[PDB]
Amino acid sequence: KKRFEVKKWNAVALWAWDIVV
Amino acid sequence: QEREVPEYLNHVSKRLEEEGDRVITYLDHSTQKPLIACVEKQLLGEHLTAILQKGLDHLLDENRVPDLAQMYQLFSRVRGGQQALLQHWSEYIKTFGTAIVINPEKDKDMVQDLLDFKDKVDHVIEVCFQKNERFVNLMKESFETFINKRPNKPAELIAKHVDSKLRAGNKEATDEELERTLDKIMILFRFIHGKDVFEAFYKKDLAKRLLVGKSASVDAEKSMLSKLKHECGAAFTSKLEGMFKDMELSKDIMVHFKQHMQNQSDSGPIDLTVNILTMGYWPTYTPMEVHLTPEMIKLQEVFKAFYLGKHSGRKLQWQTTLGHAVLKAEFKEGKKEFQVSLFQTLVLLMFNEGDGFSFEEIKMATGIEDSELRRTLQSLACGKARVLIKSPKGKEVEDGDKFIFNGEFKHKLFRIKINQIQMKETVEEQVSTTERVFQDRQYQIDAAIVRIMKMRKTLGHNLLVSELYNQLKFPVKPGDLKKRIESLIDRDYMERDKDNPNQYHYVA
Repeated sequence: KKRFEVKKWNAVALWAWDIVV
Repeated sequence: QEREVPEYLNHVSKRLEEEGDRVITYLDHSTQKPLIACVEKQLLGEHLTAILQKGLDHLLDENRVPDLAQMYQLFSRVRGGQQALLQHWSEYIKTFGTAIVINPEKDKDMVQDLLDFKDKVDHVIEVCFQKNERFVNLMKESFETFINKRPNKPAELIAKHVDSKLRAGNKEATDEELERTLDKIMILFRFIHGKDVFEAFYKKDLAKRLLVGKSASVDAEKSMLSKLKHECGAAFTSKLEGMFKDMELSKDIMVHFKQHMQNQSDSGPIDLTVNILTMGYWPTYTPMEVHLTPEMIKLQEVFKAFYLGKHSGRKLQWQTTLGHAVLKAEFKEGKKEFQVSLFQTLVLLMFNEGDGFSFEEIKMATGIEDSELRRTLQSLACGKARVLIKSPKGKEVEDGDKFIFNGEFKHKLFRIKINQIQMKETVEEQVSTTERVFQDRQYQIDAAIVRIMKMRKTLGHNLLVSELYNQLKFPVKPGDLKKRIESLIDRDYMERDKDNPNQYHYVA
């Protein structure tokens, strides 16, 4: 369909704090 | 004074061996021992330095294990010659180790040479010194005295070489050697000091190893967690085990999401994958301003939706650039697949919608910062331009990149893995990953000195240095000692005792 057909997006990330300091 | 030191040593050897049989046949046993005492004084007595500094280190560098064992005999019999052996050869250890790390122009090869010198001195102990232990004492003392002097050239070069040994090749399939050379890593770099910079860099290394490519072995990393747990604090290997537990949490979320799309029956080609982590046990990551194709933003919102469940108390701060991804690539003369990085994946995403973009909206519609995007265009551009083609050629790059995506593309393989970037890093990336340890020792030494003065009120500075050196896994500079003295005075835990920095008190 496109010049790169999207087979895989993969990521690493962080889940973040939510409690007051 | 005529023959060489080894020649004279062999002469001494044979001439002492002559004097036995003189007694054995005809001369007297009770004067054998006076005879050898006198003769050994005549040959080896009073010549325990001019034989034993040069002709020691000369034949150690020449490493003639026969004559090294010969002199080990010929100076383990004698009056005290092994003391001269230990001192001259231990200074030889210090200097012949010191001929590695003090060289700032020769940092491409440091770790292998350190391994080599370690191996050589070990072999000289185990045969040329016949597993005597005084030599081992001088060895370890000399090594640590040496590497207390440069802490943060080695541990970083050592970390890079540890990661280099944690790579998955076709050449190595015996991790036993990598277990044994890993044992040499632990034992030998216990001589190497400044282990907090190695420790944080190993967080960076597991990040760069999981996040692109694959590790040398599962048991290799498990054995390293168990081994680096030793020789440091037991709160110094909490982050690493936290890494592998966070990886197991992300895999469990993966299983949960795949089961929750088992009844939705995915048959589409477009994939989303986020391995989520906590900031307590990992390298810290802050989002940088980058531009994402809006369907990825849709996937970000889907990621929010599946993110908000399962121990809510969770709130987005996402990363969408740090991974690597497999992609099929259209060209002429065949359709092969790329294993590429997100910095380059965005580049390739725009080279679907059109061919003909230029570095202005390549700067913009990616959004990518200059430091990342230059090195992004140092991969598959600045040379080997058959996918991307960049108008400056060579190492030098100017701001005028003009792109037209190429129809032509040739290679003999499928799964075209051209991805240096994320298994590489930049100079100021390393420098900044060091400064996140530099003024991170501040609270460490703050806690240590407040506990010291909460324990002992008076302590001179030349004893504070020693208690800190006892307590910590890195050597603390004299500058940082002034830094913590002044900041403790700023926060009222020190008073200068007797109106000089000779002594202190814990009064505020």
